[PDB]
Amino acid sequence: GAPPIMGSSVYITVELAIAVLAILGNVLVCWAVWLNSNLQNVTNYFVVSLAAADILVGVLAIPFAITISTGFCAACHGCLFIACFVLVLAQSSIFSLLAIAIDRYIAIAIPLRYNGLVTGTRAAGIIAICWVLSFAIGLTPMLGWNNCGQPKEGKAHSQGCGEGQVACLFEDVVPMNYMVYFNFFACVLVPLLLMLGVYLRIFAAARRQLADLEDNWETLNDNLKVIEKADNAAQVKDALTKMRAAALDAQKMKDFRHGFDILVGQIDDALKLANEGKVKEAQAAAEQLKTTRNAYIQKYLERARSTLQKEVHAAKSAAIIAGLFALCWLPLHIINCFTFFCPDCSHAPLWLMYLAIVLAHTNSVVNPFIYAYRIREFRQTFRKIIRS
Ligand SMILES: CC(C)CCC[C@@H](C)[C@H]1CC[C@H]2[C@H]3CC=C4C[C@@H](O)CC[C@]4(C)[C@@H]3CC[C@]12C
Ligand SMILES: CC(C)CCC[C@@H](C)[C@H]1CC[C@H]2[C@H]3CC=C4C[C@@H](O)CC[C@]4(C)[C@@H]3CC[C@]12C
Ligand SMILES: CC(C)CCC[C@@H](C)[C@H]1CC[C@H]2[C@H]3CC=C4C[C@@H](O)CC[C@]4(C)[C@@H]3CC[C@]12C
Ligand SMILES: CCCCCCCC/C=C\CCCCCCCC(=O)OC[C@H](O)CO
Ligand SMILES: Nc1nc(NCCc2ccc(O)cc2)nc2nc(-c3ccco3)nn12
Ligand SMILES: CCCCCCCC/C=C\CCCCCCCC(=O)O
Repeated sequence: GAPPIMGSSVYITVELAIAVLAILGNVLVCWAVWLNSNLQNVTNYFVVSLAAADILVGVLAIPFAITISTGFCAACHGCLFIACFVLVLAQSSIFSLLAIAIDRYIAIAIPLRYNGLVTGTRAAGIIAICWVLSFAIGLTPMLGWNNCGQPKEGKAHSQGCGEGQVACLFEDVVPMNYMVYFNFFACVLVPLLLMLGVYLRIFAAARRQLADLEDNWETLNDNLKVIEKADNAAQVKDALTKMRAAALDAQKMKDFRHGFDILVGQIDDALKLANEGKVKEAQAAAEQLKTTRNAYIQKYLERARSTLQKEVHAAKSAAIIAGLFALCWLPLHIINCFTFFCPDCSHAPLWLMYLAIVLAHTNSVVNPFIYAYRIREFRQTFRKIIRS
């Protein structure tokens, strides 16, 4: 048996390394948002919320993890706080991730109302509630759902703890049914599945809005080709009737309104010519539609197409952040599941336990790199602060 202090030294060094990067990179996220007013959205108030969570992983949770791993003697309820605080920060991150996803769904589904419905004063109120909830969920073991009432007292006498003290060890004070049923299933897993559903709807609503754009556009010019080589006023009538409905449908800030005002007006004129039975001047009236289409309607088709692609790109960035949360945190939860559901199994070896803790802490480093690579306003603000 190698002296514990040697493997301890690898663990502590790595933890300290991670804390440094967690703090630095996430202090940069918060500086960027404060400086650049382009970055002050309700979306970014939640990303600053989870940057705060990540900062406190490095300043508090990682120091707590280092000391919990020693088994130091302590009063059991003080042990519980050291051991559970990180669950507060984990829960806060889940709420922030959930909020961002809901915000990005509102953005894409009802852009009309978004600015009305979502505002930075209520966002701040939502964030405070979420932290309070996060202390409640994460510090529930201290309200009585703990193992303090039954100390492993042979382990306490071996390390020579004083009376009322335990050897502070996570799986000794925190019950595993809390961790698996209440923490993992209800408080982590259920919210993640909800996130998964929100993102599914977002990509669905963007995909079928693009289809509706391209449908209305193809409806516009096929009707035109029908008008073109028509026979009577009755068929010209139909293919402008389908154009105008498609115009009003596609319509749903000043040069855009012109473009359609001319378009439906041009249609409307060809319509009455058709009704009065003059076919070929109804045709001729309908092909300067072609002029308005090229000068106006397709710059609308294109910049609307350009904006949906930005919103999907922004929603895929947010999705990556949530996915990396799940990746970094699931192994620990899965190991607790084995520990709890299979008492016939050998406990996961100690080195794997610490690999899983280290991997969960690593999540506190990744997000700043995700912003810098994937959202240009963040990346250029990062550059501006760094060089200055
Ligand atoms: C705002 C920030 C800077 C303050 C951080 C407060 C932390 C470091 C404080 C608050 C509660 C503290 C202790 C709570 C009670 C106990 C039980 C005792 O037997 C050993 C010390 C121990 C385990 C704690 C030590 C650290 C402690 C956790
Ligand atoms: C990418 C992420 C989400 C998947 C992570 C899969 C990991 C966490 C899975 C894969 C294989 C797993 C277990 C394989 C079998 C053993 C031996 C058993 O006595 C304790 C659990 C233990 C030690 C494993 C626990 C963790 C386990 C390592
Ligand atoms: C990954 C997301 C989508 C769902 C999480 C699935 C979890 C709950 C699933 C995946 C693998 C599962 C089990 C793998 C095999 C065993 C050994 C058995 O003796 C007790 C159940 C146990 C220990 C697992 C229980 C929980 C289990 C870990
Ligand atoms: C805002 C920024 C401020 C930064 C804040 C720094 C965070 C505190 C660091 C580590 C806390 C862990 C300390 C707990 C270790 C206590 C050990 C102990 O209690 O020794 C008792 C002995 O074993 C017999 O009782
Ligand atoms: N099971 C567990 N253990 C620990 N630390 C104890 C690692 C260990 C496990 C067994 C042992 O005999 C000595 C040490 N931290 C832990 N953190 C979590 C956790 C936090 C959030 C989700 O899981 N689980 N967890
Ligand atoms: C920006 C400020 C960050 C504050 C971090 C403070 C650094 C402390 C580092 C690790 C503390 C580990 C304490 C060791 C536990 C006690 C040992 C024992 O009781 O046996």
